[PDB]
Amino acid sequence: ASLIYRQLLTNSYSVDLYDEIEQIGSGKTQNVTINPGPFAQTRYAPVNWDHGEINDS
Amino acid sequence: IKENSYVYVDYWDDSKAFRNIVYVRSLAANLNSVRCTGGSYHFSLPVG
Repeated sequence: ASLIYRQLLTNSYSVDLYDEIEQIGSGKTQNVTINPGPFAQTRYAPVNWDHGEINDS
Repeated sequence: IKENSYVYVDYWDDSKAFRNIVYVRSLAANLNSVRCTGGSYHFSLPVG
């Protein structure tokens, strides 16, 4: 019964087929690789509030 | 219209630069000053 190990080693190539099968079976996702470089947050502006355009006559 | 008065001109365009004016941090510009002159008007008067 020693030939079990010999047979498994010799026939091990079929695991490539098994890998292809499980690859086809598995669902897939992916990445949108993130950007670095938010090193400078930006404020709005120097903003001053005032009454609008008065309509004089 | 006098020194007291202002005059407004609304303007717009379908170019990229103007279409991108939705949010603004600062908008500066310099213009050429121009002269506005007034023509003549006959007051249509049914006598005199």
